[PDB]
Formats: sequence, C-alpha cells, structure tokens
Amino acid sequence: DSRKTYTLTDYLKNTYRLKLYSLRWISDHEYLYKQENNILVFNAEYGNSSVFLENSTFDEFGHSINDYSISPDGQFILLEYNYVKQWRHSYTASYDIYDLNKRQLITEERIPNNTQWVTWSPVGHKLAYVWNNDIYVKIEPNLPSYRITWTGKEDIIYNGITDWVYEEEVFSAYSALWWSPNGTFLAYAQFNDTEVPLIEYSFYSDESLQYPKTVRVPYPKAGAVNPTVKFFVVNTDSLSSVTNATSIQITAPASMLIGDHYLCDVTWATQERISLQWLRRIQNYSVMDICDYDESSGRWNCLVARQHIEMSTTGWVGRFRPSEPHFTLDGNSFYKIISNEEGYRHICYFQIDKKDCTFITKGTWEVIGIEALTSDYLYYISNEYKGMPGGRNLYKIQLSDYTKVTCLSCELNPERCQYYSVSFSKEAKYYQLRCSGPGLPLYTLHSSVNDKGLRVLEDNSALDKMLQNVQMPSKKLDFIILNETKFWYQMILPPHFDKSKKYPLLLDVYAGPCSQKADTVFRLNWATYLASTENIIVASFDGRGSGYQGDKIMHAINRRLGTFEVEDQIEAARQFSKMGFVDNKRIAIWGWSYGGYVTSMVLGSGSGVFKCGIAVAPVSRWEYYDSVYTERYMGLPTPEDNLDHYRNSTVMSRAENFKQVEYLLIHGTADDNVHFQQSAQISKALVDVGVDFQAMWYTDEDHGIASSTAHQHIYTHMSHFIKQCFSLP
Amino acid sequence: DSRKTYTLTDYLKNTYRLKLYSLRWISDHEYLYKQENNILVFNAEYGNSSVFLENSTFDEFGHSINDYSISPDGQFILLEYNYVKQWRHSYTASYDIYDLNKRQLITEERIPNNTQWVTWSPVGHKLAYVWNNDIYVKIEPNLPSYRITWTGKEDIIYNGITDWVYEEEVFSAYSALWWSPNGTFLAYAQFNDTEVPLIEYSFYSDESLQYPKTVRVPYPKAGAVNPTVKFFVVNTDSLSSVTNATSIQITAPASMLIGDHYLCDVTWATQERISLQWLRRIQNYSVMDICDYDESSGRWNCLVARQHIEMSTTGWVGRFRPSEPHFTLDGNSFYKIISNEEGYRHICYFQIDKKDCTFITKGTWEVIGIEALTSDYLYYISNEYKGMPGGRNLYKIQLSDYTKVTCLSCELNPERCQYYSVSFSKEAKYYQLRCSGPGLPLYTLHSSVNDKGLRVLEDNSALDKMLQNVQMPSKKLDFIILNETKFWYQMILPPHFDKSKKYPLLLDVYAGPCSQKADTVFRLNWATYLASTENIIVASFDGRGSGYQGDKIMHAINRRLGTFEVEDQIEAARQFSKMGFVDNKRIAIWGWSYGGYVTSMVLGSGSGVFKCGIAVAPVSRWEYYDSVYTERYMGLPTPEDNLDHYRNSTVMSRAENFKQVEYLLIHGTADDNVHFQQSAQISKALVDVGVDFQAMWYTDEDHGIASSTAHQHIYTHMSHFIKQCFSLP
Ligand SMILES: Cc1cc(N2CCN([C@@H]3CN[C@H](C(=O)N4CCSC4)C3)CC2)n(-c2ccccc2)n1
Ligand SMILES: Cc1cc(N2CCN([C@@H]3CN[C@H](C(=O)N4CCSC4)C3)CC2)n(-c2ccccc2)n1
Ligand SMILES: *[C@@H]1O[C@H](CO)[C@@H](O[C@@H]2O[C@H](CO)[C@@H](O)[C@H](O)[C@H]2NC(C)=O)[C@H](O)[C@H]1NC(C)=O
Ligand SMILES: *[C@@H]1O[C@H](CO)[C@@H](O[C@@H]2O[C@H](CO)[C@@H](O)[C@H](O)[C@H]2NC(C)=O)[C@H](O)[C@H]1NC(C)=O
Ligand SMILES: *[C@@H]1O[C@H](CO)[C@@H](O[C@@H]2O[C@H](CO)[C@@H](O)[C@H](O)[C@H]2NC(C)=O)[C@H](O)[C@H]1NC(C)=O
Ligand SMILES: *[C@@H]1O[C@H](CO)[C@@H](O[C@@H]2O[C@H](CO)[C@@H](O)[C@H](O)[C@H]2NC(C)=O)[C@H](O)[C@H]1NC(C)=O
Ligand SMILES: *[C@@H]1O[C@H](CO)[C@@H](O[C@@H]2O[C@H](CO)[C@@H](O)[C@H](O)[C@H]2NC(C)=O)[C@H](O)[C@H]1NC(C)=O
Ligand SMILES: *[C@@H]1O[C@H](CO)[C@@H](O)[C@H](O)[C@H]1NC(C)=O
Ligand SMILES: *[C@@H]1O[C@H](CO)[C@@H](O)[C@H](O)[C@H]1NC(C)=O
Ligand SMILES: *[C@@H]1O[C@H](CO)[C@@H](O)[C@H](O)[C@H]1NC(C)=O
Ligand SMILES: *[C@@H]1O[C@H](CO)[C@@H](O)[C@H](O)[C@H]1NC(C)=O
Ligand SMILES: *[C@@H]1O[C@H](CO)[C@@H](O)[C@H](O)[C@H]1NC(C)=O
Ligand SMILES: *[C@@H]1O[C@H](CO)[C@@H](O)[C@H](O)[C@H]1NC(C)=O
Ligand SMILES: *[C@@H]1O[C@H](CO)[C@@H](O)[C@H](O)[C@H]1NC(C)=O
Repeated sequence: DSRKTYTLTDYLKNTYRLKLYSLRWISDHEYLYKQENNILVFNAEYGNSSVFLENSTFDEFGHSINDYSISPDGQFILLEYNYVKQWRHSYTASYDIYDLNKRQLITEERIPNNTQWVTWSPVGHKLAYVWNNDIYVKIEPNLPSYRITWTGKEDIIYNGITDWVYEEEVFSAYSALWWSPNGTFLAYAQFNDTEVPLIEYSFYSDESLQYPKTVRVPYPKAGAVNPTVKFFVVNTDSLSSVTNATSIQITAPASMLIGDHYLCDVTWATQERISLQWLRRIQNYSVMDICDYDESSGRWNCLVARQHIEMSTTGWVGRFRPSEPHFTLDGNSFYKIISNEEGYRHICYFQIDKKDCTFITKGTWEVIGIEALTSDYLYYISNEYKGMPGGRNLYKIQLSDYTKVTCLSCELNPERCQYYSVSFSKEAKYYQLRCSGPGLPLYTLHSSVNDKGLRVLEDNSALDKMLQNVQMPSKKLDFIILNETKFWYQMILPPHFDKSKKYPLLLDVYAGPCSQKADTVFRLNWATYLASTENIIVASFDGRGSGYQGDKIMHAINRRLGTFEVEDQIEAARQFSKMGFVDNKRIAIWGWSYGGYVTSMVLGSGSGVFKCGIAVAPVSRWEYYDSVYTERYMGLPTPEDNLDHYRNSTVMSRAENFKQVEYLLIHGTADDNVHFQQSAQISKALVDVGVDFQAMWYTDEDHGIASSTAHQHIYTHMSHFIKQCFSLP
Repeated sequence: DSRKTYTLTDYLKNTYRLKLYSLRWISDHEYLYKQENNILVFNAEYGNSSVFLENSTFDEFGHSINDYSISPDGQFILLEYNYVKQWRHSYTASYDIYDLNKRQLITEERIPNNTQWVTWSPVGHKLAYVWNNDIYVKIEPNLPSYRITWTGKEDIIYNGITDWVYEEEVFSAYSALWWSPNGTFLAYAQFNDTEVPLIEYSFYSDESLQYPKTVRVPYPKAGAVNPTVKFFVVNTDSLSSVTNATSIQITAPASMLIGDHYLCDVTWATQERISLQWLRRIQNYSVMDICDYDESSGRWNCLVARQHIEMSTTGWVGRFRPSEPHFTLDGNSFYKIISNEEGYRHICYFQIDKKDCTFITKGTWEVIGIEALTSDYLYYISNEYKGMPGGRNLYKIQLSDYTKVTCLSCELNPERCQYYSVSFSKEAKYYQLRCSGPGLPLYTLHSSVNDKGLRVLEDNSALDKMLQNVQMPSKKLDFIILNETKFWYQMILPPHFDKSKKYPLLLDVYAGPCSQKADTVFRLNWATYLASTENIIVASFDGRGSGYQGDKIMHAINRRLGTFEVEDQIEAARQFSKMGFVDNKRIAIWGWSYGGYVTSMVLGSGSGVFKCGIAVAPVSRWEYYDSVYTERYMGLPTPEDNLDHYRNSTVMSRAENFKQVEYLLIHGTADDNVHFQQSAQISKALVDVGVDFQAMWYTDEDHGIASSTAHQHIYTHMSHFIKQCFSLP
C-alpha cells in the first residue's frame, strides 16, 4: 500500500473535516440553516429556500457576531457578540436587537453590557435577561425593562442563573428561568451561596499583567456547605399595570425541607400548571410537585394527591439526574423514563393524581430519550436494535395500542448507520435524522405524516472521496463474557490489521458511572492517528458502572468508586493479550477527567499489565471534587457514612506502585472543575516516595485544555511519550 | 581503575561529608564549640577545654531544641524550639530561657509562642524580641517585659523586623533591631507596607486539606508601591512599668525625603554615636548620617557637617548595597570599601567631619571585606594574591604606614589553600582561618601578636583518605581573552581526563550581577557526580557583569540585564567547543534562579551552540521580579526611563527560537521569591508558538526546592534529562 496514513498533523490541523447539517426549526414547516454565512429559510416539504438574512447585513456592524436567535414570532433577531466563555455552559456577551420588519437596529432601551443570559419568550417577542444577578423583563425590545429581583449579589445570590455547581452538575445548563408555554408566567430559581466555601486559583493572563490574579468561585467540595435554593413565579402580563409585581414562591415539600436538598427539574405542563422535582442531598429520594395557579388568590398550589415520589434501593436516582417528564397536551398525564423492576430504563406513563405508572416499553435494553409526543404517537431513542447497547435508533409507539412499535431508523442503511439522534419540527410534522456511525455521518429529512424520506441533506461524499485515498483504521465493536454477563469493547485497528502479528495496545479510558466508550459512532481523533500512522490498537471497554445496559451493571460501583470500574479495565487488558494479537510488553493506558483518575488508579494498582500511562486532568481524591457529583455516587465523607471508602480510594495512597510504570501527568492551571490541586497532590505524593515521572502544566487552560494552541501542544506532547514508551530497540 | 566513581546517590545521600569547625568567640581569649551535642569552651592560647553545657541537661525538656544562644555574660541560655521556616532568613520559633547559676528553667514571664525574633544585648543579658510585629524588652530573663511599640499589624506595620523585600534584598536578614555597644540603647526600624500590592499563590498543604489556601505577601514588583520606613532609638536604661516607652525618631535627610528611598545600613559607632545610610530608590545616590545623643535634649542630632555622600556614575552603589563602615574605638574616623577612580573596590579612610577619604589600598584587584580593626592594623580579605579574582586571602595593613601590607594566609599552604575566610576574637587577639579550597577544607587557629599558627583545628583527614578510594574529578581554573580582557572560567574535569578524547560539556550558569562562578572553592555537588560517573565536563564562566574585577566589567550590564552576560556565556561555550576535547555536538546549559533566566535567554538566542538545557525557577520578565533588586540594575520600567529594555529582555519574546533545542523547565508552586508566574508565562509562550519541551512543577516547594524528597527528585529528573540529551545513536 502506498497511500498516506492519517497523521497527527491531519488530526491537529483538521485536514479531514466532518460536514454537519445544523438546522434550527422555526415552525412546523420551516427551518433555518447557515450557508456561506447567509442565513437561509427552508421549506421542509419541498426543500426550497430563500435568504432570511443576507451575509452582507452586518458588515458595517463593527463587531464580530458570535451567534443569533430569532424571536419565535419572526419579528426580531437577537445578536450576540463580545462573547467570553465562563464555565462549561455559561458565558457573558453583548447584545442588540434587529427589528426584522423595519430592517433597523434598536438603539434605545438596549440590553445592558455584561449581560449573563437572555431568553426569548416561547411565543411572541418578550425577553427575559439576567444582569448583575437580577432578572429583568422587556415586553417590547424597544421599551424599558422591568426589574424582577433586587437581591442579586456577586458570587452570593443568583436569580434566574445557576451558580457553579448547579450549572455543572444539576442542570448542566446556565439559565435558571422557565417561561410558561405562552409567555404569561416567568418561573425562576434563586441560589444562595453565602456559606459555600471558595476554590481559589491563580490566573496569570497575558504577560503584560504584573500581578497574577486570584480567581475565586463558590464551589462546594464533598461534604461541604451547599447552596440553598428558592423557587418563584411572576406573572409577566401584569408588569405594565402594576408597580412592583409580586414573585410568588412555591416552597419545597416538608420531606425536602427536613434537610439539604436540590431543585432538580422544572417543566411547565400547561399555561396554569407547573411541575417541580426536588432531590435530597442524599440523592436516592426525589419528589415531584405539580402546581396549579389559583386565580382568585394569585397563588400556586401543589396538591399532595399529585406529588410523585421516586426512590432507589440499588443506587442513585436517574442516570445522572431524576428523569424529566413529558406532558400530554391537557397536562393531566405525563411520560417519564424510569428504571423498571428488572433494573432497565423504560417509558412509564402517569396520570397526575395516581402514583402508580404503567410501563409502555420493556425488554433487556433501555430507552435513551423521549424525543416528541403528539396526540397519537410518542417518539423515543433506544438501544433495542440487535441487542447493541452502544447502538441508537428512533422508535415510534402508537398511543392507543402499545404493541404497535415501529423502528423509524433501524433499516434505513443498517451497515452504515446504527447511531441516530433526531430533531423534530415544532409540532413534529417533520424530523431530521442525524446518523453518526459506524460509517460517515448522514443527515436526512423525513415527514411524520407518512414516515417517508424526503431527501438527503448531507451525506459526506466529499470527505468519503478524500478518505478512499487514505489508509484508514477500521473499528471493531464486540463483547466478551465475564461471570456470565456481556461487557462491550471497541477497538480502533491499524489498516491491514493482521491477527498473526503482535500489536502494541493503548487502552483509552473514561469509565465513570453511566459512561459508554464502546459504541458505533464514527470518530476522527487522536486514536485515528495512533492506529493509522503508529500501528497501535486503541481499545476502550465498558466494565461495571457503565450505562445503558441496566442497573445491575450501572449501580455495581454504587458507593464504591475506584474499584470495579478500575479492576475491569485491568481485566479488559488481560483479555486483549489472551486474544493473541497484542504485544504483552507494550500495553499503555490513558484517560482524561474521570479517565485520568481510572488510568492513575490502574497505573498505581501494581498489576504489572501496563508499561506506561497518561492522566489528563484527573480526579485524585474524591473529597477534592464537587458535592453534587461525588455525593451522588459516594454519599458523605463522615465516619457514620462512607469516609472509609473516600480515604481508601485516592490516587496518592498508591504512590509506591508507580515505580513499576512510566507516567505522564498533565493538568491545566485554571481548571475550575477538577482543580490543579488534585494533580498537585499526586505529584507531591510521587516525589515523597522518590518516584520519577513526567509532568506538564498548561498555564491558564481549564478542564478542556481546549484552546487551539494548547490543544495541539498536548496531543503533540502525548504522542512523543506514547511513541517513546513503545519504541522498539 | 577499579575504584568506584562519585555517584548520584553519593551526592544525594551525602556519603562524603566535609567536616567543619564552627566556633563562636565569647571573649578575646575563649570560644564555644558544639561537640557531640555538648557545648565546650576553648581557651585559644592552649587549646584546652571545659564543658560549658552537657548535652543531657535538657534530656527531659519536652521538645527537640533547634538552636542555643548563650547570653554574652554566660549566665543564661536561650532555647529555640518549634522552629517554623518563613522566607530565606525569617522564621517563628518558641523560646525558653535557662538560668546557668540557679540551674533551672525560667517559668515566670516566658517569651511568648510564635516569636518572630529575639536577641541578647551585646553585653550582659537584656532581651529584645518581636511578637505580633511589636518590640518588647526584658531587662532580666524572669522580669516582665516592657512593650516598646504598639503599632504592629500583620502584613502592614513591621517594628524591629523586616517586610519581605527588606529581608530578601536590603538587609539580607530578618532583624531590624540594633543594640548599642553596651546595651543602653536599642535602635530599630519600622516598615509600613500599607499600599504595597500582594503577591498571591496557592498552597496545597497535606493531602487532608480539602481546599487549598491562598498565601498573600506584600511584595513590590518592579515599579510598584514600595514599603516606607522610619527609624527610632529608645533608651532601655530608662523604662517604666507604669509609663509607655518613648522612642526618639531620627528622620532621614531632606535629600531622601524628596521621594522614594531606602534605609540600607545601621552601624553603631560608640555608646552615644550611631550611623545610618539611606539609599534613593534610584540606587546611585546614598547618604550616611552620623548622629550623636544629646544628653541635654534627650534627642539624637545628625550634624550636616558629618553627612557622607556616596554616588556612582556608571552603575549602582556598592556590590549589592553601600558597604558598611568600620569605626575606630573613639568613633571619630572609619574605614569603608568604596570604588576608587579606576573602579576597583578599595579601603577608604574617613574622618567623620571631612568630605574626602583617603584610600589605603590600591591596584587592579579588590578588597572583599574588612574583617578586623585595631589601633595598629586593619585586617581584610582580598583577591590580590597572584592576580586571581577567584582566590581569597587574609591581609593586614599597618595603619601608620600604608606601604606595610602583610599577607597572613597566602603562603601557609599554596597548593591546598587559595580561598580563605577568617573569624577574629573579640579584640582581634586571635583569629580562625577557614581554608575551603582548592584542596580539602582546613581550619587553623592563629594569634595576632606575631601571626603564629597555634594549631590545626580540623584538616579533614578522614575524608581525604576516603576520597582516595573514589575516582574524583579534577578542577581546572583558567581564563580566556575577549577584547584584550581576561575573563575566567572553571571546568570540572572527569577522572583520567584525556585531552585527545572528545567530551560532552554542561555549562553551569549563574551570571547575575557581581556573581562569581569561577573560583578556587572545593565543592561536592551535582557537577561532581556528572564529571565522575558520567564523564561530562561542567564548565562555568564569569563574563561581563561578574564581580570582584572592577566596575568596568561589573557595570557593563547596567540598565542592560539579559544582554552581555547572556552573550558572554554563548561566546564562552563557542570557544570551549573549538577546543579539541569538547564534543561540539553535545553542549548543554543549566542554571537556577538568575542562572535559570540566563540559561533560558541563551537557549532562546538562536545561537545554535546548545543542544539542550535546564532552567530551574528562572526569572522570565523583569517586571515580575522585586523592586529593590530589579531597579538597582534596570531602573524604572516607565517609558521615561527604561521600559523598552524591560520589554526587550524577556524569555517570552524568544519562544520561536526554542524550536531547535530540548528544554526542561522546573519551578516550585510555593516560590515566594521568583514566583511560579515566571515559568507559567514561559510555558504559555512556548505553547503559543508550537514548541515542545519538558516540564516539572514541585507542589509547595519554594525557591530552594530544598526539602529532602524534592531535592533528590529534582536532581534525579535533571540527571535523566542530561543523560538522554547526551546519548549517541
Ligand atoms: C447524557 C447526559 C450526560 C450528562 N452529564 C453532564 C454532567 N456530567 C458531569 C459534570 N461534571 C462531572 C465531571 O466533570 N467530573 C466527574 C468526575 S471527574 C470530572 C461530569 C456527567 C454527564 N447529563 C446530564 C447531567 C445532569 C443534568 C443534565 C444532563 N446527561
Ligand atoms: C556577598 C553578598 C551577596 C548578597 N546578596 C544577598 C541577596 N541576593 C539577592 C536576594 N534576592 C535575589 C534573588 O533571589 N534573585 C535575583 C535574580 S533571580 C532571584 C538575589 C543577592 C546577593 N549580599 C548582600 C546583599 C544585600 C545586603 C546584604 C548582603 N552580599
Ligand atoms: C419590589 O418588591 C421587593 C419585595 O417586596 C422589594 O425588595 C425588598 O426591599 C426591602 C427594602 O428595600 C428589603 O429589606 C427586602 O428584603 C426586599 N425583599 C426582596 C425579596 O428583595 C423591592 O424593593 C421592590 N422594588 C421596588 C422598586 O419597589
Ligand atoms: C442567604 O443566606 C443567608 C443565611 O445563610 C441570609 O443571611 C442572613 O439574613 C438574616 C436576615 O434575614 C440575618 O439576620 C443573618 O445574620 C444572615 N446570616 C448570614 C450568615 O449572613 C441571607 O438573607 C440569604 N439571602 C437571601 C435569602 O436573599
Ligand atoms: C396564556 O395563558 C394565560 C394563563 O391562562 C392566559 O391568561 C388568562 O386569560 C384568560 C382569558 O381567557 C383570563 O380569563 C385570565 O384572567 C388570564 N389569567 C391570567 C393569570 O392572566 C392568557 O390569556 C394566555 N395568553 C395568550 C396570549 O394566549
Ligand atoms: C502607614 O502608611 C499609610 C499611608 O500609606 C498611613 O495611612 C494614612 O494615614 C494618614 C494619617 O493618619 C491619612 O491622612 C491617610 O488618609 C492614610 N492613607 C492611607 C492610604 O491609608 C498609615 O497611617 C501609616 N501607618 C503608620 C503607623 O505609620
Ligand atoms: C553605656 O553607655 C551609656 C552611654 O554613655 C552610659 O550611660 C551614661 O552613663 C554616664 C556615666 O558613665 C552617665 O553620666 C549618663 O547620665 C548616662 N547616659 C545615659 C544617656 O544613660 C551607660 O552607663 C553605659 N551602660 C553600661 C551598662 O555600662
Ligand atoms: C455571500 O453570499 C454569496 C452566496 O450566494 C457569495 O457570493 C459569498 O461567498 C457569500 N459569503 C461571504 C461574503 O462570506
Ligand atoms: C417554496 O415553494 C412553494 C411553492 O410550491 C412556496 O409557496 C413557498 O413559499 C416556498 N418557500 C420558500 C421558503 O422559498
Ligand atoms: C438512601 O441511602 C441511605 C444510605 O445509603 C440508606 O440508609 C437509605 O435507607 C436509602 N433509601 C432507600 C429508599 O433505600
Ligand atoms: C586552660 O588552662 C589554664 C591553665 O593553664 C586554665 O586556667 C584555664 O581555665 C583552662 N581553660 C579552659 C577553657 O578549660
Ligand atoms: C505555648 O503553647 C503551649 C501549648 O499550647 C502552652 O502550654 C505554653 O504555655 C505556651 N507558651 C507560652 C510562653 O505562653
Ligand atoms: C500606651 O499607648 C497605647 C497606644 O497609643 C495605648 O493603647 C495604651 O493604652 C497606652 N498605655 C498606657 C499605660 O499609657
Ligand atoms: C542615576 O541614574 C539616572 C538614570 O540613568 C541618571 O540620570 C543619573 O545621572 C544617576 N544619578 C546620579 C546622582 O548620578
């Protein structure tokens, strides 16, 4: 063979690029799509377009525009710029509104600078924005704001936005406001961080800064004091008629009030009915309230007959958070994903005043998500097809006859596409299918009335052509058996793979609870280069604790992080050698984040299986990590709860066993999530026992080490180390 | 040759220890010596001893005593324990006092815990001590203490102790207390750091600390707000237990009060005469005031007729600060090292009320220090012997005839001993010589009356014969010519050095202003292992800006740090590489601190001479370093002064050029001196141009990376690096 391989320059410089089809549905019939930096509107039924916004229109705006969003009624567009990333989801920016009718910018009563979030009402053109930790509402883009809260206080009181931990762990989103479905009410959460301890780290900034600055974030580590939360609803329709419109509190149930708790879900049901879920600090008990506006009293009431209680015997509640409800039009019933009697996650259907739900799906497989609900159908993604827990397909269940279930995606192109996501139009008339593997991604448009394919949106044939002429790795997804249970693994295999030759193996690890590293997604990444150019088999493996294959497996690491998930990676490696195509002298392991911890635990296990390993931004001790995530899996680090296992599960306690391996440790200094602290303590421990290792810090990089230069630097650095570890003299 | 080499373990585990003989003169006739934990008193004339303190006297004391300090009159002993390091000289400790007459510990009115500094008066047994930034005085060990200052305040107001920058740079000590020669008066300085910005960094502590802490130190960076200082004198003979102490302030001369300035020297002349020097923040103007106590007034008066002005046109004043005066018995005249007209540092004789001084020494060589003064002789150390700048000998000059100069150490043992330091008895009747090279250290005792050599104190006999069984490297000290100027170098040469063989070379750099790395001192260090086990030549070179050779060379880097001193190392290496025994393909460079800065600048120079190098705790940008040190050499970083060269002289600007070399960058996270920031900015810059390098941070280590485990770990890592850099294909 004489075609070039997939090299590291190829990966780092993005020579081979995936084409996407990111559309935004503006109605049941139309979607927006960015083409040549023009923004086009598409008729779904026929596939014709017009230009919605010409690429010339903001030439003389004077600012690089970061993003855009159109009022639901089409009359205005919101423009975002001066974007500066905050955490994983949060950022600040400047904003302006362009009147789409008048074809004019709006210059009075403008959204202030340094605004933290902004949302259109779901209908019409109301705006809700958060500035200086307070909520404000405009009825019309050009009119003065109404202030909603007066309590905003930097790092202390958050109205309508999350604090660090609620952003990262609880909502995995920044905003904490929820418009009612026709824009009348605005629901919002308020977070109090007064007694939450601060993480403190240096930020060095450009070299022109003489003194480093101290970044200080309220961040509760395990067992520490948590933010408290309150919930409010204001009637925005009365702001123009009243001076200071009252924010009506809905208090948490008495069974949450008895101690530390969380607000873990907000979902509107109807115009006058909202639902909330709370979760005790011990994350095995949740309560859903369903609350109705009492018109004559102006107050919200949650009838105890409508409360629903979820609880767990074998582990925590939900995959990561208690699962969200989906309401039928009338708000009298709802669908929720919950773990059945066998431990598998399936769709359960509730009436709002009955506690017992009815299961509409079942089997040894799981529903991944509920994607849309019409009067006749519920659409959902699952891994049912062919018993492949790492597969994804779109299903449709007939509401009047549960035995009538159609796979809408399975057989469309079943050699090329086993992993789907979906985007439904506003009332589910159309759906876009997004196939992400095991062949090249494919984007298709479908009409829901007949379930027929309307046209191919993006098929990536341009790329396929280029890839024909490159020695690509292949991928093997399969299982092995242990104690009579299936555990999946995938392998990125060098081109011309030969079962008779002996290959070096790199074990790629994440292995956190409900993770999945063995799937059917097509990826171009570092592993691609390693299999293609360096002839390394890159393996991953879903051992105990992993997701989408049921509770028996997922909860097996309940309260016991740093055990089975760790042993099973080692076991995985023993089984690859046993396959006879793996050089037992050249087994490596590497992981980022949770994977950094597992890699490190495996390297300090004293197993003899691995020659070397790389840990990037690892957890090193569970007490250093955040309360919400750590406590969900570990409980509390108190003598009466689970301290023994917190202390027994640190990387540092294994320092002496790192004498047997070559170790590369890497961490960004401004990592606000897994604090440099945690690698500072691994390195100190290794020094203390006289172990030599390799280290790299990334100045002002966070958990993602995602900046362009640093991204390339870290994969270059790691490549040398892998090659060095494997080099044969 | 079947003998072992001096290995890396040998260096790190101190297999071969230099024996010393540290004594403390107590009179003109006797000294103390710590022998097998016992304290012995020696009579100098005869060499006989008695036991002063038996080691077992405190067997059941409670804690391990860190240090002892006997009152000058021999009645009491101060016991130091609970020693906790602060900066380079500062610490806190606890203290108890033992009465040698009553043979019992004092239990009444003990010195408080966390005492910052304590000192006996130079006669008798008074005590002055600092606690919570205030000065206290005990006339008797058991008597209640009088409080002298009430202004003391953490990180803000310092009485009788220094702030960070005065400790490190100005006094190079922590005390700011000066007893008068018979203990009547106590002179002290007060520092005010109110507007001095804080350096902040993380400290991680032991594993069990859940949240890292932020250390905050008042530290002025180049051009920032400096501390302000005041000077006071209190009569301790007139204290009341009923009235607050009265401190008489001596204000600085008007020509210092016009702007930012420093207090740089305090030296008592008599019982009632004290001298101070003040230095302008632009450190090329200093003035000495001489102030007499006015028995009528109770005030101290500094007659302008007694003011002494010192200035430099080519650089700064004094080697690092203006030199100390050595007064005669009556205090009417004094001796002081100042730069002569040829820019060589020589002894000048001053009358207290006359502007001009008289140089009593002269020549193209320099006086290192004045060590002792009698009515007949001044004893000094100089580098005159054989015009060797890196050698050190003891001389006496006859005060009535300056032509009568006698060398007291030159001829004692020329082959073994070319580097001396001395220690005189109280009245200069006896002196100790410490020879420390080029052969093994040798300690001897002498009498001044006829310069008889009484006896050998310690000759390092054991070690000598130990070393005979090891393949010890040799040291070569020589010079090269650059523009008709002699510049010196040293090479640590491997055993059995073979000039027809080609050796790899490591350039060991410091190169700071007034530095000296080519000398005759005998050292057992990293370079020793390198030459002996690894057969690497380790060279050091003293180029422009190096000290002890006149201001023509020392001042060449004035306002121009990171130029000639960097250029000169490259040229040295260049020249070394053209010698026949140097492998021009294997030349490395390393430095710590200022040498880390030079190493990095050299590596970024684009010279092509060096294949690899190591920088430990380097300065990277002069604006990050402290004011006193940096401004002395660079002036102010304003466009009206020397900003451009502050910006021309960064490691960061040279990042591109690292592309062609292998670089290891190492720094401790708790470095209060050269802040981690300096390396964080280096790392970021290399990341930004795409240059691979190696790195190592040391959690909670400071500038010395000196804790036993970190020490062994750093040298282990560096050894691995150098060996890898020097391996052939
Ligand atoms: C399919 C999916 C994945 C996740 N998450 C997002 C949060 N994520 C954690 C956020 N912080 C954690 C983290 O960063 N570490 C944990 C231990 S090592 C570092 C992961 C796990 C996956 N969510 C989710 C979780 C909570 C609310 C909504 C969605 N849903
Ligand atoms: C023979 C000698 C050496 C020094 N010094 C001590 C202080 N030292 C500086 C203290 N901080 C500096 C430092 O640590 N860096 C400077 C450049 S990189 C880091 C060195 C230089 C030599 N002194 C001295 C200086 C001032 C007062 C009294 C004595 N005398
Ligand atoms: C709108 O109403 C709120 C609540 O009634 C007012 O906020 C209160 O103001 C008082 C005194 O200023 C504080 O002591 C209370 O704690 C505040 N309560 C809350 C919930 O913030 C607010 O001032 C009103 N706004 C206007 C413009 O009148
Ligand atoms: C956020 O929480 C703190 C308590 O954790 C509240 O602060 C207290 O407020 C009362 C007045 O109602 C004071 O008397 C207390 O002394 C305060 N305690 C502390 C610890 O500061 C604060 O009001 C809360 N903020 C809200 C709800 O906006
Ligand atoms: C959105 O839903 C709200 C909530 O029901 C509607 O507000 C009510 O409108 C009816 C008119 O039929 C009145 O009887 C009630 O007094 C209103 N209640 C409140 C609290 O405002 C609102 O009309 C709907 N808005 C739109 C645009 O359809
Ligand atoms: C230490 O210095 C600060 C100034 O740096 C002094 O504070 C000033 O005090 C004067 C008189 O009391 C006031 O007029 C100023 O407003 C203060 N300035 C600032 C910036 O605080 C402080 O008093 C000094 N302390 C001592 C003991 O000398
Ligand atoms: C140390 O020297 C001081 C300063 O001269 C002595 O104090 C003076 O002593 C004389 C007698 O010799 C008295 O007439 C003065 O009134 C004293 N002056 C002051 C300012 O106190 C002191 O006696 C000496 N101290 C010791 C312990 O010998
Ligand atoms: C703007 O619009 C047209 C697409 O029809 C094209 O000429 C141009 O490439 C577009 N893109 C720009 C100006 O970035
Ligand atoms: C697409 O074509 C139809 C005609 O069949 C027309 O009515 C519709 O408005 C067109 N839509 C767009 C977005 O161009
Ligand atoms: C929730 O967890 C705690 C401790 O793990 C346990 O004692 C409690 O009974 C649990 N609740 C349920 C319903 O199992
Ligand atoms: C040394 O010897 C002399 C006797 O000649 C004696 O007086 C003196 O006290 C002795 N000194 C010591 C320190 O033991
Ligand atoms: C220092 O602390 C110890 C133990 O806490 C205490 O017993 C002792 O009295 C203290 N020392 C002084 C001088 O107060
Ligand atoms: C001495 O002065 C200080 C501060 O000025 C004051 O706090 C203290 O009360 C005074 N004490 C006496 C006894 O005068
Ligand atoms: C001190 O240095 C400055 C700045 O280079 C210079 O202008 C001046 O001549 C010097 N001061 C004296 C008193 O020589």
